[PDB]
Amino acid sequence: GNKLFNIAQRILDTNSVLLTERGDHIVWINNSWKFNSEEPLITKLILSIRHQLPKEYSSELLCPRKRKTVEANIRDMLVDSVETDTYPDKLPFKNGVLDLVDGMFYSGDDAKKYTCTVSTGFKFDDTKFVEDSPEMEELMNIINDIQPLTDENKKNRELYEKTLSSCLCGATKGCLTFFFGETATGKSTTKRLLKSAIGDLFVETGQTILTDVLDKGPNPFIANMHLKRSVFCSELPDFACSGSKKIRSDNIKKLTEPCVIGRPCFSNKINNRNHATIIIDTNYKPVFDRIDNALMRRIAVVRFRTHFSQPSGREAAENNDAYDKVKLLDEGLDGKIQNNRYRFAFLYLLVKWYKKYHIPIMKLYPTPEEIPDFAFYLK
Amino acid sequence: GNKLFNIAQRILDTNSVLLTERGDHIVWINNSWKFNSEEPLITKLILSIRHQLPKEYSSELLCPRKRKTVEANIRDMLVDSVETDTYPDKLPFKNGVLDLVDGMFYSGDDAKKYTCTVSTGFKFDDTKFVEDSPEMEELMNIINDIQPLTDENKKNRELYEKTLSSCLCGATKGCLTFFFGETATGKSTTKRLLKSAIGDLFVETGQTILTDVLDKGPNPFIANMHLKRSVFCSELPDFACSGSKKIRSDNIKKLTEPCVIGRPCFSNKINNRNHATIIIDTNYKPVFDRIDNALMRRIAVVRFRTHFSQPSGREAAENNDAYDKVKLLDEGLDGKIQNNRYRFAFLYLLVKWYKKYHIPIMKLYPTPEEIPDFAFYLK
Amino acid sequence: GNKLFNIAQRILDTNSVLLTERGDHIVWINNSWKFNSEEPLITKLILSIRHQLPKEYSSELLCPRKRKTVEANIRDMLVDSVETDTYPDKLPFKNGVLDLVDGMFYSGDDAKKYTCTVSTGFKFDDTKFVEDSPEMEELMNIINDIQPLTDENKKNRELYEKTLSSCLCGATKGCLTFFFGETATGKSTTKRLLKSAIGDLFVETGQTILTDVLDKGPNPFIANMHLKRSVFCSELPDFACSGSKKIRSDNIKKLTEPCVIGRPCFSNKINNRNHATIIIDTNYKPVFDRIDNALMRRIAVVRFRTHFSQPSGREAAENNDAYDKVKLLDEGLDGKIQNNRYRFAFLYLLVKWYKKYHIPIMKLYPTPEEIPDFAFYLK
Amino acid sequence: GNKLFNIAQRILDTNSVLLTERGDHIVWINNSWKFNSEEPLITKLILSIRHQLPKEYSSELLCPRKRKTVEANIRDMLVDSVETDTYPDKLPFKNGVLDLVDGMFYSGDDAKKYTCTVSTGFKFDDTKFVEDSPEMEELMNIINDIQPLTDENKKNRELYEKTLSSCLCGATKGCLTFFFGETATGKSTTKRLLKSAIGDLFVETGQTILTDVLDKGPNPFIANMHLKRSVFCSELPDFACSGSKKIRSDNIKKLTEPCVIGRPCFSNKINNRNHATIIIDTNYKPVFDRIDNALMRRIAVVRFRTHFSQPSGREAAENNDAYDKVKLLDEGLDGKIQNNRYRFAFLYLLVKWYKKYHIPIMKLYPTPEEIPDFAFYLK
DNA sequence: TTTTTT
Ligand SMILES: Nc1ncnc2c1ncn2[C@@H]1O[C@H](COP(=O)(O)OP(=O)(O)OP(=O)(O)O)[C@@H](O)[C@H]1O
Ligand SMILES: Nc1ncnc2c1ncn2[C@@H]1O[C@H](COP(=O)(O)OP(=O)(O)OP(=O)(O)O)[C@@H](O)[C@H]1O
Ligand SMILES: Nc1ncnc2c1ncn2[C@@H]1O[C@H](COP(=O)(O)OP(=O)(O)OP(=O)(O)O)[C@@H](O)[C@H]1O
Ligand SMILES: Nc1ncnc2c1ncn2[C@@H]1O[C@H](COP(=O)(O)OP(=O)(O)O)[C@@H](O)[C@H]1O
Ligand SMILES: [Mg+2]
Ligand SMILES: [Mg+2]
Ligand SMILES: [Mg+2]
Repeated sequence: GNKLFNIAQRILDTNSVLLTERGDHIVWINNSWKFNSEEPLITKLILSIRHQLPKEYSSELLCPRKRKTVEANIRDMLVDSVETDTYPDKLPFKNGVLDLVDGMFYSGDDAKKYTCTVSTGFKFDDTKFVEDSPEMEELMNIINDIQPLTDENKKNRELYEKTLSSCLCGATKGCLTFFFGETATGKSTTKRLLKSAIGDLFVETGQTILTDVLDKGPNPFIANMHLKRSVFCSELPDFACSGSKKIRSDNIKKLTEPCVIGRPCFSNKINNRNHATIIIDTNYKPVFDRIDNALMRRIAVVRFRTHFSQPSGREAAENNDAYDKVKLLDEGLDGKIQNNRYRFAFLYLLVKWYKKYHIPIMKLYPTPEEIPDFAFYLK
Repeated sequence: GNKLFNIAQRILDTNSVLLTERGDHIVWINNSWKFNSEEPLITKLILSIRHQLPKEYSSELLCPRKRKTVEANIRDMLVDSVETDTYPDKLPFKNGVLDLVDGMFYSGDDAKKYTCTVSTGFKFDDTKFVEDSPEMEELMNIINDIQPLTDENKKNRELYEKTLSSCLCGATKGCLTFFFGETATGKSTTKRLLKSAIGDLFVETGQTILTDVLDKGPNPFIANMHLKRSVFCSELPDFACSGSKKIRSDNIKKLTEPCVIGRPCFSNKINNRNHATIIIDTNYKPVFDRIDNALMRRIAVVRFRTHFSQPSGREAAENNDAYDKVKLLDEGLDGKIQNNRYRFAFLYLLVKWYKKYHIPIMKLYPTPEEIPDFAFYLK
Repeated sequence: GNKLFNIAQRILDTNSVLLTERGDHIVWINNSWKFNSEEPLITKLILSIRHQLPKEYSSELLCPRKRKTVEANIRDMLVDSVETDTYPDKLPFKNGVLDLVDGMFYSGDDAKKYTCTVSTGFKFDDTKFVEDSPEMEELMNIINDIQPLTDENKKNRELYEKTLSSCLCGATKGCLTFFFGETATGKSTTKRLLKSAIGDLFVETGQTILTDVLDKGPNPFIANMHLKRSVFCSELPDFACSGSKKIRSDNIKKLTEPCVIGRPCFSNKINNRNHATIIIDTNYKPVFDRIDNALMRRIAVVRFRTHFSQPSGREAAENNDAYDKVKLLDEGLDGKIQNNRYRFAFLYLLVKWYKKYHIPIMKLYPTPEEIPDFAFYLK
Repeated sequence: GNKLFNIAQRILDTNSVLLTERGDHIVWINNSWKFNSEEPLITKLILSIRHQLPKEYSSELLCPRKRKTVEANIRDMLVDSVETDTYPDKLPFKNGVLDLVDGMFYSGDDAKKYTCTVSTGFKFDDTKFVEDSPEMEELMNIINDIQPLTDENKKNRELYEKTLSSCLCGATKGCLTFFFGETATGKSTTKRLLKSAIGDLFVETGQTILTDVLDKGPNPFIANMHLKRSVFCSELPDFACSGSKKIRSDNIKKLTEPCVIGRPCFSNKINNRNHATIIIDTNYKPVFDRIDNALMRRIAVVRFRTHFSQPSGREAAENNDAYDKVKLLDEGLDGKIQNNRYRFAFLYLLVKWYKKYHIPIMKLYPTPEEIPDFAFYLK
């Protein structure tokens, strides 16, 4: 019958268009699933895939109204919804998905059955994903400077590696990590390194998600954690002064389930999938309002005890108590981190740690033996 | 006359399009009633049903403009409205509806008179609906290790079975159930098992539906309860501190009526049908602003008294009063629960329980003798 | 000359389309005046009336574009508006209009001169409108159980009958009736019986109209009171505690006028005709911010003093003060009420009460000898 | 084959239209990367570029329908997102981008590869960018008057020059500078000079961003800092009064990060780029809530020691202990400053200073030894 | 303030 109907049937046969649960129409272009709500991408996919059709059918696919007719025919054939993000050991990129169980990097048709929606936003460069490189040497030097691998800092180093590496798998975690340390110790440098490593799967929200009710009214901070694999809560304010609200234990206990409750502005969606590895950048000891067994089993803390300073404050840092080693500060480090110099090296280090630690199963274990408030309860 | 008008008349003769009370246009495709408020589905139904018409009539159902013309013709014939979800003991799936009185599964045109708008979303596979299976044995062991069938725990076990089986019927209930218990006991595991069992007929709202006014302004947390067969209000906070809002008895009174008043954003419809078995996952025993007879007969409480722990703190938990039986924590249990492995077995168990308990008639009976606050008013 | 203009003139000459003061376009199809905002029914009317036209004109009336053109022609002829709903003693049904002065039921064009906009939503069947029937006996027994016809309960019985029967007349009532009583007495049963009786002339709204202003912003809770003949506001909160807002006498005084000010979303029509009988289901004596004689002549109270109980707690209820009679609860009553078993019987009883009471003139009256707050001002 | 498709290809491959990460389209007309979300400038670009095509292609760019078709065809070719504002050493004007490495100024296609979004708002005129001019001499006299270049005031002079010159590059600053001085000293003079120099890349808001939280509710002051290169904080109230708000340290720590978290009204985007130099205009010694080493490395203070007054209080100014030199006040300065008589002269001075100081890298240093509150902790 | 708008 109609020629454009055959075009729609052929586009549907290759299985490039899917109907999601939320009602969006995800397409498959440039080896990455993409979607949008205000402007659907069906016509973009049609024009892109034009080339893979027979000769007499390609020339028919240039007039915009014919493309619109093909899209209208396509939209009348998608009746069944398909769920997304069911594989929790994959790291999708802009040109494929990097498998984590064995380090292979699929692309094209091979990297298609893993229906991943979110993506890092940048392509994968296999040349720089090699272990031996000067960038790897510099990165290893920096990592060892931040967390020295001595015997007194063994369990701390293992916890640091495990927590940092947990930011790759897209599963649900069950513990919160506190980056405790003094001033100018390396927390923000680690944050920026991780952000450059994973890219789009990393958001930074405010402290409001910890001490305020997250049910009444809109709360876009909760709504922006949808399908993210890492969330940072930086600069926790001190509580030694008055007027500062305590950390609600209910909020912590509500941030470790596969579905958190919260809605964005002007919308009615109230369910958010929770794949986030929540890390809190603090400067002082945290204080809570209620303490019980249900809270002490969901808290972990790693300590940074290496101070980077200038020659001016060398004697001040040497005689301090919160530091165990003093090192020379560097100026170009903060400069060339944003330029994505240690990106692929850190990615390789993270995947190596992931395959070393979480290969059978991924899980985080609380360490409540470090907080004095919980040390009192260790009765 | 116009051949398109004949097409519309033939489509209407098959009784596939219906005009519901709220003003939607439900269709009948893939053995399930579907509807969407944003985009109509009449064109999809026309395209899908083009096959059941003579050969000369099929060729006109290909051009989208003709399909829109037929949709416009159909929309000007539905004058009289009908109501949906009149039978409360039928479970609608994505490819049929399963009867609950005798376990018979209907499909096709036979499963059409029961106008069930809602659906679980996943198809029915009778090959996995049998009693003999290793999955059934594992699920039975898990259930018996969560709520043991000893003599001391007989009434609690039967109340647990009754409450869980009540999540299948499609009529109004009259009791709120609290899943009271200590930490690491088996509450969230039961919640996730039920979610895997009943699929999409299971929503999770915040605690604002309990300690806040649900009338003024928008409130999608109430508007999403429309025709839901189960509702969870998880993770209740403690009320022994300051500024802790008590549970308003007015909300509890309202949540047990056939109509719950509340509207979503950008809409005018304010009435919502209530089919939900409200279950609250709490950790401390609740306290209300006032206690009276009208609140005495609308609350039931079950107890979970089996702690799961790792060999680390085994003796620390064995020396506690809050537990009656200590077992070993299993890691992969949640991993294979999220994969929907114990879905159909638990569905079969739920059907068996419902047929054992509520087959003559369905009702829930309160247990007010569990709350010390309620105990004082009868002391 | 033109042809579609002749068809439009013929349609208008039959006097089937009218323009209201609010600016709507009411349509006379299937023996009922219908109207809707989202979907204009003029095309539906054209398609329905196609049958009573000359044959050479009927075939022209099948293309949707031609129907749209005829609708556009019709919309440009209605220059003068016509008032609606001026007869206050008519009950409009889905298949005609039932009189309330002599019990006769008109149909067809005879029941067209009464411009009735709203409708009950269900058809009228004279087969079940008889006096002798087992359902009538059951309903009479239930009514006598809820309100015994004793000498001490004589005035309350007649006030209850008058208040229930006042929900049929489409005029303005200047009194608010309170359903004051203790738990498990039968207020909800009466509400459900009334709802099954009248049908769509019954709206339930939240308590936000009694404790919050009804002017600021959109307020569909008040905007849905337009031409509704009954309004119920159950689950009245207690006020003995702190933080409970008292009932504003301003709202009560404003709700007793033939025009309440309130607007729905997406509209500018802020005038609402009040034909409702406001009834409140309460369990405590209501309180207000201030008490005055102007609030005295608008409030009436009936008392429910028949506790229904299961055999488990028969003795405890028998030893109570706030009850005068204890009976056995029936589980199937609420189940079979939802099936509209006692619909036409209660309709006939209400018609009989209306013919007995309000035939000369209809007016509600206050009983200020019930509320202790008002008894203070009578001291 | 097709003819408009080749036109769209020619428009695309010349790299004139680009897609941003937020979903908007930026075009290139009038030598500026302007964009509008409501008015698409694609048609304007097509009609402007029609001159650079063969004579047989121009005739098809006259019908508005054909230009709309070309726009629609172009919109279906932008698949990959492009990030903007990556070069931190380019100052964008309205008619081109001025480089800072060598002082050369580009325009047209040259100043196009640098995807600059924001702009100063005024055109660049090379004829007024000379080194010798009466405006240069008057401006140099003013600058030497406000900050005398004595050996007692050498470090302060160069620190002032560095802080002023830092307001050109688009990197991320890491220090806050206090323009602490007495009244009528010349702080507003420098503010107005800078505002005339850089124009649109300069905003001034209230002091609330220093004594308030930055997470609760909306914060339009944060959304105003997006891609701004200089922020001036004036009208700082005295703190030695009663109940005066204290400068919150947490705001200072959160205001020096590459991304500040905060959402504007009615919006959901919570991330913001921090390219702005923060200069605070106080009058007295600032007091904070808490002093710690984390606040020691984010504070810089310059001193103004030249008072201006009329001969009225000449002896009072000459005898005051807080000044170092007093001169005669001028009235026409604020007249010709608002007429931008010292616009390009100050710009050239700023460019010279930037080339002198921050040509290898950009970095601002703190100076903790200028406030006694910070001299207390020398122990 | 948001929602409502628009
Ligand atoms: N391995 C390293 N080698 C050289 N310099 C380093 C190294 N790690 C960090 N630095 C530098 O030392 C400083 C450490 O800053 P850091 O990231 O600890 O700050 P922060 O966590 O934001 O501080 P605070 O807790 O005071 O707010 C930075 O100037 C950084 O460039
Ligand atoms: N029968 C079983 N055998 C072994 N492990 C089990 C069994 N049932 C549950 N578990 C595991 O024991 C743990 C119990 O955790 P659960 O989700 O029940 O906690 P919870 O009731 O939500 O806790 P809290 O009150 O602290 O929030 C889970 O890891 C679950 O997988
Ligand atoms: N005549 C009757 N005989 C037997 N049972 C009856 C009779 N009338 C009502 N009932 C039953 O008694 C119960 C009355 O409960 P109902 O919901 O009417 O109480 P209520 O007064 O609204 O309660 P509350 O104010 O506490 O919410 C229902 O189960 C109803 O079916
Ligand atoms: N170098 C100068 N030469 C002439 N007049 C000056 C000079 N510096 C400041 N003034 C005059 O002093 C007046 C007030 O100075 P102002 O910039 O307001 O000081 P502050 O910023 O401390 O309030 C201005 O109107 C300006 O004309
Ligand atoms: Mg840092
Ligand atoms: Mg739990
Ligand atoms: Mg009630």
